[PDB]
Amino acid sequence: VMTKEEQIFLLHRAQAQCEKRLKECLPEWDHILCWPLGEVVAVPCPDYIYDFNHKGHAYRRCWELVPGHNRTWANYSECVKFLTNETREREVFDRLGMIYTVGYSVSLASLTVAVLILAYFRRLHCTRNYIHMHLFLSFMLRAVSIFVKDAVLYSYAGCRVAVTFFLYFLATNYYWILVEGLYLHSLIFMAFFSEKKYLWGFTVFGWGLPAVFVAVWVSVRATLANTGCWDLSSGNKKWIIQVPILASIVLNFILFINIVRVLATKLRETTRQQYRKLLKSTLVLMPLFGVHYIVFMATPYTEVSGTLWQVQMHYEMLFNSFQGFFVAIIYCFCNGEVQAEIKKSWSRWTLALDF
Amino acid sequence: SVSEIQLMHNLGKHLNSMERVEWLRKKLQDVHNF
Amino acid sequence: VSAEDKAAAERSKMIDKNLREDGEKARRTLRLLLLGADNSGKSTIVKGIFETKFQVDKVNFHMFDVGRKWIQCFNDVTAIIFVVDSSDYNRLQEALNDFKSIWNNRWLRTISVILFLNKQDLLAEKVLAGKSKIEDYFPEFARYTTPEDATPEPGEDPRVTRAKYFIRKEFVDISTASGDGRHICYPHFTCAVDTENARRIFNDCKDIILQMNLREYNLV
Amino acid sequence: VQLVESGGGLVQPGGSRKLSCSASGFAFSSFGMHWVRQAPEKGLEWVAYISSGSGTIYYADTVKGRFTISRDDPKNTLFLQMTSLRSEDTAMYYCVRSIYYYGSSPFDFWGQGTTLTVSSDIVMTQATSSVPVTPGESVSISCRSSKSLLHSNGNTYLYWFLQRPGQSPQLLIYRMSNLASGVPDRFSGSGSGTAFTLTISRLEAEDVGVYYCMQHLEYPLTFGAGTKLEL
Amino acid sequence: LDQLRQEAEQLKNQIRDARKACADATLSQITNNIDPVGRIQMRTRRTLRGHLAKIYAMHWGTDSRLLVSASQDGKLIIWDSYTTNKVHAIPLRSSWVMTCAYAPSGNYVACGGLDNICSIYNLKTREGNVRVSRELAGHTGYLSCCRFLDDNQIVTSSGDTTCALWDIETGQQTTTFTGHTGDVMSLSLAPDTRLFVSGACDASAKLWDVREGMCRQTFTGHESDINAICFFPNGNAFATGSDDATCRLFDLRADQELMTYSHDNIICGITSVSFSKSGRLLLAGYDDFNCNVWDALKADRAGVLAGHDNRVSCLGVTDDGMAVATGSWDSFLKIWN
Amino acid sequence: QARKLVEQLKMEANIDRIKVSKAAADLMAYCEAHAKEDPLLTPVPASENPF
Ligand SMILES: *[C@@H]1O[C@H](CO)[C@@H](O[C@@H]2O[C@H](CO)[C@@H](O)[C@H](O)[C@H]2NC(C)=O)[C@H](O)[C@H]1NC(C)=O
Repeated sequence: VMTKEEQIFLLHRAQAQCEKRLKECLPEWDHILCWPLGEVVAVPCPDYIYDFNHKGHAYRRCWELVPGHNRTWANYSECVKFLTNETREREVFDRLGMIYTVGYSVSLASLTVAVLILAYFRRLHCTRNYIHMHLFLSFMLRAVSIFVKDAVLYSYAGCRVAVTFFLYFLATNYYWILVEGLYLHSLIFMAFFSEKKYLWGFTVFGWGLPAVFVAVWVSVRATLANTGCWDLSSGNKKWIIQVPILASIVLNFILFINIVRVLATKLRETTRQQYRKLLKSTLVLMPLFGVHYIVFMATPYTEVSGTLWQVQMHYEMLFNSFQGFFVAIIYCFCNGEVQAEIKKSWSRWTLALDF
Repeated sequence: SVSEIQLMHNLGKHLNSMERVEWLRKKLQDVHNF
Repeated sequence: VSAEDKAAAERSKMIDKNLREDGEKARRTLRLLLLGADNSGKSTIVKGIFETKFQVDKVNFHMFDVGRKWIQCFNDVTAIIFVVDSSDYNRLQEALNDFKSIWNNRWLRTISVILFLNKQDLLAEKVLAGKSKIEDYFPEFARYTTPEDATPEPGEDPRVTRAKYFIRKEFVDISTASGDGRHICYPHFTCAVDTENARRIFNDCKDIILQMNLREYNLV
Repeated sequence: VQLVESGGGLVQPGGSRKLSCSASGFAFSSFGMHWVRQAPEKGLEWVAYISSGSGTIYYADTVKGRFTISRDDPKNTLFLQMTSLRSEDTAMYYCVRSIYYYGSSPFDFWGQGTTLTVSSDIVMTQATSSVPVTPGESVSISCRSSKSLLHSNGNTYLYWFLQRPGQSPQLLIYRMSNLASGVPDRFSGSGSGTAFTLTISRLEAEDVGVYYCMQHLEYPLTFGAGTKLEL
Repeated sequence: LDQLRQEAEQLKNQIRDARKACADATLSQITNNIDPVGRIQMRTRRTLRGHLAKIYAMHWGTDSRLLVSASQDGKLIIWDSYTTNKVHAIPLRSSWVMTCAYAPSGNYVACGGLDNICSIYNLKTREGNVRVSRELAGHTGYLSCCRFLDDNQIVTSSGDTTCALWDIETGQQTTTFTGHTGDVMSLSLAPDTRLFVSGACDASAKLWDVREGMCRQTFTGHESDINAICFFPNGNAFATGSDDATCRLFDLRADQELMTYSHDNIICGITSVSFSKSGRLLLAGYDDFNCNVWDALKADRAGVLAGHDNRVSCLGVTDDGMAVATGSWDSFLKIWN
Repeated sequence: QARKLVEQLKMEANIDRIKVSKAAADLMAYCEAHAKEDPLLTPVPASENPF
């Protein structure tokens, strides 16, 4: 990182060196460059400015004055050719910030109600709903981690903890999303598979494994890159957290194809009436598997002003933040047994009103 | 790339380099004024 | 509390531990209810209550034969193996009526029936002899023809196949008259010598569990 | 129902010995076992206690730390390891079975003890150390307690044992009001808070010996002095 | 044979006419001027856990503190409901148990079901363990109910359309009761123990003299199977719960139905019925996962016991009327008061 | 057989019967007789209730 302090120091150093050279069209200082001695004078763009395109050059005319004014004329488009509109990049970032803030807000609100329903009703207490509760909690924690990391980074060990929780509770959600797909996979491809035994491994795998490579991240950051709040990439250190998450996305996609593939076979070995059923099954089953993640999982780090970056962030910040909303509705409120309990609970309360 | 992690690594870089950028814009503004 | 009551509570805790152990040991089994009538080989499918236990693919099945109030006892059972005799046609309508009664049974709305049609060898022999015609008992048979593209046979008589498919269709469309998809009739054939019956029951129970899971997930 | 006890013998002071009680005739695993000794000429004294499953174990402060009580349910045996024997540890030792659940009779069966010779607490007292009686008469034996043995659950924890000469104690009344099995209906018990009485109507032969009253509200289990009945 | 059928029809018509004239008024219009109960709000004071399958039968002991519970897991459990303790855990030989009973003395418990055998278990014996004392074989159908008369006399009802009286010491049928056309589903011994009533699947109830062995009366008011029968504490009436989704109170001195208990929203059958100590509250356990507290004199639902996640199978009362017990298919026994 | 059926019907017919009004009054009277001793109808004090 270069800063406003080192940058200013270099400029003054260049200016002082400029004066000494002058002490030895005439050269003059234009607050950036030292122009050298009826010709178009061309000079390389200043090499001590980090944000300047050093491949270009600045052009003058010998000095030529700007017509209609009393200011010297000079061309600097080449040096500033490869800059980016800071005000526009800030605007795009703010737009993305609002996209996920709304989405995680509704997703958090819905899943809080979903977890309580699966806990308050002992009728709905099976290995399936226990796995759902763990997933619903990982969604809520990931939403809360983003809020906490947002309120600390953008507003020391105090901020190193918020970033550490964010990278952990984010990894847990991507891994409990994987457990949902793995559970339904074995629930469809394993004959009478043991359910209580697997509940132990899923819970340790869903919450523990995320900590394994997040704890590795903290050790490396503290031993090699202990600077700032760790919120800035420090080279290839980011892949220790991201690569495991990107593995979760690919594997969940692989399982999603298998389930939809089998669901297609059954409807064929039982015609628009058959395609509508397969479409409905695929759509309800996508939010659980995070299928939308596969589109941009391989996207490298691209320019913030590029078109690929803009599509990625707007697409992902909308479908990542709203995934919790869909999962809470399709798999808690749209479950038949859940609705029966609400109706039975409502009927019992209705009987109480019958007093 | 995990978009959420990338957006933190990008927003940090933009806010971190904000100091240099604002300084240079004013200086580039004065160069043309000269 | 008193020392006597402390010892009593300790005894109750030991009893609770024993009950938990017994339940944990007994939770894994799958139950099945055997229904049928005489001259149907009902009790000659696998080799008070004539309960029997048999294992396939490391899965234990407990089949219960009783000898219709009491059916409520088998309300949370995996499946009902309803055996029928398709060799004698005079009582074939009685078997169809019994199948209708069991299929529409209020306590069995979610229990899939593994329907069995026994003594198909006798049925084929009767068809070949020609002494008795199913049309004499079911006139619609005379206006029935086997499906062209859905007759996988090992090389049997077309007449035998047509009659078998007619009886199977009568049973199946009694099953599907009103099922709502919550339970499925699984028809099969047995000749008192086909030892591949436990495999059929196991596959159908796996399918029933699969359908229950999919219904829980709304995939079906 | 048999509880045969082995051990005893001559022991030098400061040594150690192991007492055993083999049970045969009941579901040992469901019964809690007790040890009760008797000095050469004094009354009875509780020693130890082990509950079913070995979950709870208790000892007597007089012998706590040096005594150990264990049980082998598969072998149906009860063990009392003795350490640092004192001159006060010479006595006849008995093992007792007691199952605990609603409406049960603890201390139901005692056994023939073994003799050992070496070369605070709720207190119940018996004022009468000897009470001559005659056949056919009615005899009332009372024995009070330090505190009220009545409990919130409504049980008055008082037990009665009769020890005929050259014989083991046998239970007569449990919880101060309930008759035992095999005991003639002539015996009875009654009373109120801290005032406990045992009545015998139409006294007959084979009913001569020392009567001991015991409490079970809280450990240790303390015996009375012992009321001896003579002809 | 035709003459016999004509005589039978004439006798049935005579019975109907004679019992139709005795109906000067109706219990419903005789109890329209009384103080209605109100709301029988009963809370679950105890919940008994340990049964890991549907609870089918449960019977209180004579002391109103011990009770037996028989569930489809194949285990008879004796509960001390005061301290929710497990006094005994009795493993049954057959898990398809549909009835259980507690001897009045408390020394024995009876259980029966689909095996057509009423097993007797001695509780209060030396060796400190419950053991099988006597098994009562001879019934052709499944056992629906059973009740001790004393330490050596037990009446059972079977699905073979008969009821039997057994001497346990000899283990022999002293009397056989015949006349029911359908399966007999419940029996209730009279408070005096001289008589008992039984309801069957033929939608009829019959009163039987234990000593004589004949049918003193027969009742028919239902249009579906009668699943539960309970004697009124007075002993001069009874109540029957059927698949008709209604209960019906019959008398014995009048020989005809007196009351019917139904609700428009109630379409489920009546699994069980019992009476409070006063007999003023006919408590019924239905298949809709709750129990209704019918005013036996007004036939109105003055209360609901809604705490069971599945069908209520058994429903009994203590001998002192201090608590009620309900066992459901959710595998939990509950004490309400 | 029909003979046994007719015999049983005759036995059931040739019995004493009483008016249903009095029959129901018996149950009402007994309900009032045991009305004041059923805690399930009037809750007993919490101290007296075992549960
Ligand atoms: C850089 O982007 C900013 C906005 O992100 C531009 O300023 C805005 O321009 C729009 C019209 O294009 C106006 O409606 C806004 O009012 C402007 N914002 C402000 C704060 O003035 C700016 O012109 C861009 N600069 C370049 C060189 O492209």
